[PDB]
This record gives sequence, structure tokens and C-alpha cells, in this order.
Amino acid sequence: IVGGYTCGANTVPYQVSLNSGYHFCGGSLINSQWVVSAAHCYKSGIQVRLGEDNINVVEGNEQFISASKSIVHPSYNSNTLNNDIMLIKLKSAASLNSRVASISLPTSCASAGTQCLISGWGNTKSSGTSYPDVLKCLKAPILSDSSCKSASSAIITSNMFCAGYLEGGKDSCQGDSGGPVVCSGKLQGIVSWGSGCAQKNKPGVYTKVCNYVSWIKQTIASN
Ligand SMILES: [Ca+2]
Repeated sequence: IVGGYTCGANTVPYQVSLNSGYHFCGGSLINSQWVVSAAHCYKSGIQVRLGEDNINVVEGNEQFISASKSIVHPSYNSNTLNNDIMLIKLKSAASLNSRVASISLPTSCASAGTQCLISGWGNTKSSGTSYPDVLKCLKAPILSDSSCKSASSAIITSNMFCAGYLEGGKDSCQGDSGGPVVCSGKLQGIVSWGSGCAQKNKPGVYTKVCNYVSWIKQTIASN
């Protein structure tokens, strides 16, 4: 997250960190046994870390659980990043509490102008690299479709939406991928991609979760 602020320990109870000897992506807990993240974050040997704040020190409240299976969307395209969504089933059910809670799936899509909260342990600099120890937060509005399509270099599909600031300075970034975009208490987006980070006229692009609710439910129910 670039230009964001320190969230505060466990204030984002649904935030997850995907780990393979190091933090490589974020995710969102949607129920005691399932996490939603980005398909481009797929990898074998994933350990899910819940209740995290400082990802480099054990502070208490953390729950480390191995992934028993990762389900990348069948129509995911690595070239365009269309359908950049993945479901991870935990080997064991997480112990839900005040610091580890699930986030609700949307019943309808969010409209332009809606304010949302994006979070993660990704790069905090537009130029160069600097990874934080603690979870970062950023409030950003969903942009209109016309502005989204006019500013994006690559193709923006109906399964994506833009969020952020056209003036630059505030955006999600490398390492935040797979993370949550929550608006009105519902998970509306997944950090997917962008052109650089916090650049002028280059807002972040996210996976539009409201288009995958049925798929999420059907997949979880049959696994
Ligand atoms: Ca920790």
C-alpha cells in the first residue's frame, strides 16, 4: 500500500497473509475454512496466516494453517488477468474470534463513488522497494467505468473495476495482490493489478467479486 496508514493491530480481522517462507500475497477469510485471493497468487505449499499484524514477529493471536487445496478459477487467463480469483480451503477450520473473523460476500455490486478499505503488507513506495512489518490501510473510492477504461492501458473487462486516485500518490501495490477491498461491510474486490503503483492517471484494477458470488458458493459447497 502506497500513501496509506497503519491499520492498527487486528482492526482488519479478515485479512490473511499467504506464506511460503515469506509473505507473497494477501487474502480474505470468508468462513472458518475458506479464503479468497487472486488466481495469479497460486503456488503449491501455501501456509495461511491469520490474526497477523507484524508479519515478522510472533505477537500472539496468529493462527498458522496449511492450505489443503487451492482452486484457481477455470477461466483465469494469465495474460489479461481476467477472472483473477482463487479459493483456498484450509486444512483445518480457523478458530474465529474478535481478532480473526470472516467478511461477508456482496449481494449486489457497488457503484462509482462508493468508499472502500484496501489493506495489505505490500510495497509502500511508488519508486523503489520497501515492505512494512505491520498491516497498512487505504480508503479509496470506486471509479466510474468510463474513467476506468480511459485510463487503463491493458483491457479492462466487466470482471474488473478501478479504485483509487487519478492524481496519484495513493494505491495498492506489489505484495498486496489477493488482498481485500471492502465497501459497506462487503467484500467487493480483490487486489489484482495496475500499471506501476500510485502513478498519475493509473488507478488500481481489482477483481469484481459481485460477479463471482454464485461460483464461490457452488464451489465451496461441492468441496
Ligand atoms: Ca506476527
